[PDB]
Amino acid sequence: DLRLHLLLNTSVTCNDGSPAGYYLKESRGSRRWLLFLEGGWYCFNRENCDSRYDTMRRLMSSRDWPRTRTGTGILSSQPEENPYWWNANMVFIPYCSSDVWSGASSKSEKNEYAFMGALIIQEVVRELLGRGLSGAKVLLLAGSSAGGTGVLLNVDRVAEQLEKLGYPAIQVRGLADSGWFLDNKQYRHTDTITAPTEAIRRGIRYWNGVVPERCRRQFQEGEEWNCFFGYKVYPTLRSPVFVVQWLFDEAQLTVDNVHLPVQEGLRLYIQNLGRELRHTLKDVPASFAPACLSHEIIIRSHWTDVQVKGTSLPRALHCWDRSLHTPLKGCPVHLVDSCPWPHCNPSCPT
Ligand SMILES: CC(=O)NCCc1c[nH]c2ccc(F)cc12
Ligand SMILES: CC(=O)NCCc1c[nH]c2ccc(F)cc12
Ligand SMILES: *[C@@H]1O[C@H](CO)[C@@H](O)[C@H](O)[C@H]1NC(C)=O
Repeated sequence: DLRLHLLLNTSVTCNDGSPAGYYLKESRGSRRWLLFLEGGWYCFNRENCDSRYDTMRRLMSSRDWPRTRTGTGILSSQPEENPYWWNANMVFIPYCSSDVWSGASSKSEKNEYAFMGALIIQEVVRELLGRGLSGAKVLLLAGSSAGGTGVLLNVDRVAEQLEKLGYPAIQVRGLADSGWFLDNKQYRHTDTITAPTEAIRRGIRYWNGVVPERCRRQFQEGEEWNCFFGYKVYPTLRSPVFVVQWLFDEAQLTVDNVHLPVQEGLRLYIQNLGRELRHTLKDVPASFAPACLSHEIIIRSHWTDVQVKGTSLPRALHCWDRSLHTPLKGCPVHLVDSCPWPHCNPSCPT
């Protein structure tokens, strides 16, 4: 089990001003550290955040968090469940800032909520350095869904923080799961429920959201929403990043207004979505993109079962490690399906 630690700097807070925190399991015979960012949508105005506080409060507050959590999937310490990194030091960082891990604003006389996702990551890293992270050789920043986009927004900031603090030997890398979205034309179009790009644009202003500096300089003021889309922010990053994304991701289809007898118009829409996603990954050398309709993530216990071209995700991640010690015989790292319909890969989740 991973044990809860609330942040010693209690000014770094969840939405309601309670302290943020992290869950930790140490592995004293290991110099590898895995820091995982939880997901769970976001909120972008007072009324929408007030609703989230009533029925999704664990994503806005630490008041009700449990003392322990069990590590699963890539966070498991059992080699049978986690062939990749079972002996690593494991860290799970709860998502309680509702800002896609981008915020840097405190609760004040003008702000009903605090949005501190970017500062939470920095404070966790700072406090772990006194608990053994100072001895690491690799820090893998991973995350799923909103946490996967959070990896893209924050991995280079962690690298810069460790360099400025005096630890240039720690190699910082990223693993972004299910956070690589397209700002595409929707299948049907039209408050909250009526487009993601406009909700993110309003969110950034509400949260005082921050994006990586090279991407910010490309798109400039007012246009920072572009950096929340993987295919636009990825080329600006310097740390190595491995991208995991279903070709027919369920969250992508939901915001495209698709809810699964499929007739011709919808058939062509779904096929075009898969081809566009595959196209965005052509110049991403470390990636895993199966032709499945799914919302499942890499902290699930059966994450080892899916394969692309006969290679599982734990294997591809192992080959990525070897590559960062020119392709490797029988040890591939770029794995993108080419078949054009959900479940054309027989290994897709049931
Ligand atoms: C599903 C969707 O709306 N995707 C387009 C907006 C977007 C970009 N990165 C995200 C991370 C989490 C999230 F909830 C949304 C986003
Ligand atoms: C997932 C998501 O937010 N897609 C919508 C992006 C969008 C906003 N305005 C548009 C106008 C034309 C177009 F092709 C796309 C757009
Ligand atoms: C706590 O964190 C905030 C936000 O990063 C920082 O400004 C402040 O200096 C920190 N306090 C201490 C005592 O380290």
